[PDB]
Amino acid sequence: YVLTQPPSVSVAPGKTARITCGGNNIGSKSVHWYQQKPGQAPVPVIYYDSDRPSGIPERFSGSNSGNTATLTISRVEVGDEADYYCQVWDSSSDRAVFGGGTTLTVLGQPKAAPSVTLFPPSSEELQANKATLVCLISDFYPGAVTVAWKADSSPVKAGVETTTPSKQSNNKYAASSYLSLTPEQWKSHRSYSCQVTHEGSTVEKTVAPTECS
Amino acid sequence: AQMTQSPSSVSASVGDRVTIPCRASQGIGNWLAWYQQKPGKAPKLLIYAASSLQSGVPSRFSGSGSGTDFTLTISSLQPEDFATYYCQQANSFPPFGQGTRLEIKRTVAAPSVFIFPPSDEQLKSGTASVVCLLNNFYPREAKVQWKVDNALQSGNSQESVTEQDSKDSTYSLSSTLTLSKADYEKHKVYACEVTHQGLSSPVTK
Amino acid sequence: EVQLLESGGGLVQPGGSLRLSCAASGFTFSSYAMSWVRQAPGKGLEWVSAIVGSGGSTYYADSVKGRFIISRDNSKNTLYLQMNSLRAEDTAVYYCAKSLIYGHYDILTGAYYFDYWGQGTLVTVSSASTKGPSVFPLAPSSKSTSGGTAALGCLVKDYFPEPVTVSWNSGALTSGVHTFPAVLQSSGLYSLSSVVTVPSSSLGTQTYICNVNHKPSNTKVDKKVEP
Amino acid sequence: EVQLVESGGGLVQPGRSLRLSCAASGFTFDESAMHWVRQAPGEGLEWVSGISWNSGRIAYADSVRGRFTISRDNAKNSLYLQMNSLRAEDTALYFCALTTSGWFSFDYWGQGTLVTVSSASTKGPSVFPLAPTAALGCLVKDYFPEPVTVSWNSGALTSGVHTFPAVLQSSGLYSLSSVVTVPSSSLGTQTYICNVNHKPSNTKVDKRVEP
Amino acid sequence: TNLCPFGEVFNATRFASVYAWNRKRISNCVADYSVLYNSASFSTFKCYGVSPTKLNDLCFTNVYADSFVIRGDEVRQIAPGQTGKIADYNYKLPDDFTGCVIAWNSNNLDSKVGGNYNYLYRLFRKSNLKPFERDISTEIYQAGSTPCNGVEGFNCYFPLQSYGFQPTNGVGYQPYRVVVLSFELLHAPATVCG
Ligand SMILES: *[C@@H]1O[C@H](CO)[C@@H](O)[C@H](O)[C@H]1NC(C)=O
Repeated sequence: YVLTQPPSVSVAPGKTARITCGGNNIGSKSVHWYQQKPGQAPVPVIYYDSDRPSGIPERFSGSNSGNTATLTISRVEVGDEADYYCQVWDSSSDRAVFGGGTTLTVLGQPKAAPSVTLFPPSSEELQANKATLVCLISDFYPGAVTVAWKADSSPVKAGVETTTPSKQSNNKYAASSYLSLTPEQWKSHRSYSCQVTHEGSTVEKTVAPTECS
Repeated sequence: AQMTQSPSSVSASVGDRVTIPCRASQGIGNWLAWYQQKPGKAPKLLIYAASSLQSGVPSRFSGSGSGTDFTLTISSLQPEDFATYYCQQANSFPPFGQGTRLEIKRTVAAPSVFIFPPSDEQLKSGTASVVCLLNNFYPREAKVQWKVDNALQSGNSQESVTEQDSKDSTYSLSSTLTLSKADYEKHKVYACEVTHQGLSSPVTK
Repeated sequence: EVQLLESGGGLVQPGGSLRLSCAASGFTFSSYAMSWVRQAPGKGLEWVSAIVGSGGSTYYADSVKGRFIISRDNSKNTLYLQMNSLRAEDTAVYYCAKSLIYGHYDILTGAYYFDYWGQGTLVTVSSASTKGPSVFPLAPSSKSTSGGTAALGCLVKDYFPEPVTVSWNSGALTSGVHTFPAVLQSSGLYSLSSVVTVPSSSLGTQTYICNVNHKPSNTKVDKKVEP
Repeated sequence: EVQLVESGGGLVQPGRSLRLSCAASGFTFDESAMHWVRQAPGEGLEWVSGISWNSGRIAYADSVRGRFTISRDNAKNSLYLQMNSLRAEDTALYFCALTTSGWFSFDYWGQGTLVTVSSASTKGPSVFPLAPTAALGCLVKDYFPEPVTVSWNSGALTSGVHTFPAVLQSSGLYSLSSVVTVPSSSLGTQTYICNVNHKPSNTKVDKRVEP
Repeated sequence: TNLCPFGEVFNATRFASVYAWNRKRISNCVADYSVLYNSASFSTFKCYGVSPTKLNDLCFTNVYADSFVIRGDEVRQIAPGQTGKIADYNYKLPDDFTGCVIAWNSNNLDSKVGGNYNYLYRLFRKSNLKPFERDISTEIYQAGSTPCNGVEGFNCYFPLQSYGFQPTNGVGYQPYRVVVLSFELLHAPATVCG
């Protein structure tokens, strides 16, 4: 048995969001909808067509008829950013078939400015004959991160690792960048700079090889 | 054996928002009815399943409560709402009990007590009856205790009270003492003592 | 319109039999449980008995087990109450009533609310013969009432059966008069009193007679209440 | 309250076996069926196996039949999954799913346990403090595989703490950073220590941040 | 051309227990399922194969109507390929099921203050029922190796168990009446339709 879901659905706040789960003669089976918020275990919002488990707000409704199921979310809030799966138990071969997920992105959400903080390598790391720059990003909620590194103005591209930005419970996303280099380079250039470009806005932090006694 | 309990009386004025509390035996859950009775007349289903307004019943009646504590509330009391109200567990037919009398509120007024000795003609028939009136008193609960030679009488008295007078919103009481002329010749300390709220001390006439 | 029409009430001696009837209309009778409820004078309602739509399960109040039988003819949309071995305390007004919900099969199983109610028949269990009352005054002596409030009256004693009608001057003295509810003495005879509060000064010098009227026995007494 | 716990997952190379255990508490385990569900990293959920309420009916997925063995024991409310001949594509997070009535849906889910299969070796993480109204943290460098647990003040602080997702470097090794934001008034008075926990290497390291 | 009794299977005064589910055979009918679907009183109305709109415009040889009363949360077990108490020991449906399953709450009729124990259900059994199999035997169940001779006690339980129906139970704990329709086709002139 094969199930079909739209890859992504976007609705404006306060409206009703509709997710469709296709299938051949799906009206002769029971469809269960699960939501999975990032970094969490899935929980059921509706099971057995339209029944609602305890604790689920009445904004969720479900319908099953013909060849398509339907999950309806009334008055879509911002805390509804999750992946939605439809499950059907095929009893002919005694198995359970899941969907493919359907991200629900809520429009609006005014753009935020990412916060960047850089940490100089510590002493014990220096005695380990290695140096790391830990340019760290903070809250923002467009999907875009571009990190550039400079050493006294000259761009540097050598052993730079950047993770893909990830969604946060607070919607605002998070990201990090790592720069590995030998202590010889770190005790040679007069300064280092990490900048993030964010829809034109450039936020940069500079650190110099200076330490107290 | 009764299954529900509500206060004997509640006092209210037209317009008022009235609530009647009801405590049920545990294990009734949802199955609680409210019934209205005017005197002598058949009772009327007001609310069922503890909160459902029965067909044809005015919306000012509403029922709420969970578990064992239920309550009937009358948002805007009309003059026709003065009656007796019962909360009734809707399984295994419990007895109704005294219910809750919904009566008119009024300033507390003490009764004008009167004492009346037996008749000449009735003493020719061989029996004597002594009548002690209690006229126009608001708080209906009252005590009347006959005293023969300064000893208290029991089981020889009969009372009957009128419904709240339409005009003056008061009650009246009569108490009758039964005595044979054989037992009526040890006499002449015959007193009626009324213990009433309107009186600072009990009154005897 | 649902209607429930009762008949069969009346006066019977201790030990006798009476059959009550509750003709039903305006609904599918055979689908509803029905019950008999009663109210003795000066007591509160009590369920006499009940029966599910089919007739196959019935309930009796403890005080009447073995003595009353409830039944129905679903053909005739009629409920019955066969009453045997009646006792004085069976004296009451008997109502019949219909269950709101339909479909009960066992009389102790389910929820039982009663939406429609009949008007009621009166059942009187007594071995008292029809008899007219006697009227006695209520001592309009001038002691203790030298002011504007004075109490007098009459006393309708030893009658059967009810009712008794009291007037004062053929309905001309309406304000201030309280006819009490009767009571059932231990003799099996009823008694009450009719008290009038009159300004003692004159308010009509001794112009007061109480017009007692006992229809069952054809008794009319106009008693004047003089000191 | 229903509370499902998973255990027994770690790092193993292809060919050998692994046993996963699930513990239940808060309901009637004697009358409920159990399921083992699988989720690949950054992918949709996939059903693996299911056992009924009395070990009468047992169902396996088409891609795991003949290699997996599900069992249950009602005496101590335990669910066991034995995995043999693990191929490469069995690295994922495993959930112990509960169904109240029937055995069609998954009414309650567990936290899951990560199972990784590869021809590699574990290596102890390296912990380095970061010298700081103010923000201070400690970095975990060159560990393998997930997960790494980071705690602050031995499990006391819950305000201002942020742990960032790990980064996969060119050598296949993993690194992350955790920070806390604190007022600068108590910079030189209050002591701050961060604790790491890497179960596959069985290493626990305590470090203190002080500039 | 007459209407056969869907009223004596849905509006019957007393329903049978789940371990002794009642079965009625329906034949020689013209059947209007529109009122059944539009009754707007059933908490559950689902079936497999034929669409819930096309029952009337399709002809069958004859129908079987099974009726019983179960717990609310257990209504989920009335479906092909299920497991549990009812699906294994009490009432089992075949995988290729065709009829329709209907279930509605009956708290006002089957629950009383104190406990309604008239409805039973099987709890202990050696194996699982075949599809559409009814077992009403009350022989003692032997769990241990001791061959107890009909005595209830150590390691020997009475297979049938009663359940208490309260007005204060949860919605999933309250009694539910279930009716299952099965349409079958054979070498017959298909008398049941309309
Ligand atoms: C059962 O009776 C009710 C009330 O008379 C009716 O509405 C319903 O249609 C009946 N059931 C069937 C299957 O006809």
